[PDB]
Amino acid sequence: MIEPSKITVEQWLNRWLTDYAKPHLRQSTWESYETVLRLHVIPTLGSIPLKKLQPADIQRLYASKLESGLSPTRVRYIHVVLHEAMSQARESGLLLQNPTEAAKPPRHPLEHHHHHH
Repeated sequence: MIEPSKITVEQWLNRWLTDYAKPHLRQSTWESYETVLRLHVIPTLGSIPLKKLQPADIQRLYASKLESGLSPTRVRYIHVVLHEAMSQARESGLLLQNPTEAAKPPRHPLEHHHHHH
């Protein structure tokens, strides 16, 4: 038997966390960036491979969860944290392009990686 779906977003996420959640020295930031991310994107698009993840799905995530009663500003935050988190896979050479860049998301610049110890 071949185990279905071996490389997904959440597959990278849990592994990336296992490595990059180790103590580092730059800004004692909260776990908020992790919580909102995993809570929203994992049960939605996380079970999809990054090379198959469509920009439409990312757009749909923002829109459908807005319909779900999420505040525009907090969805706006989810937008950028998802962007720059996924960009780490881009710079990891496992992702050819950020699907976020081809999507139609709310306009907001990146506050950038506020990490954690």
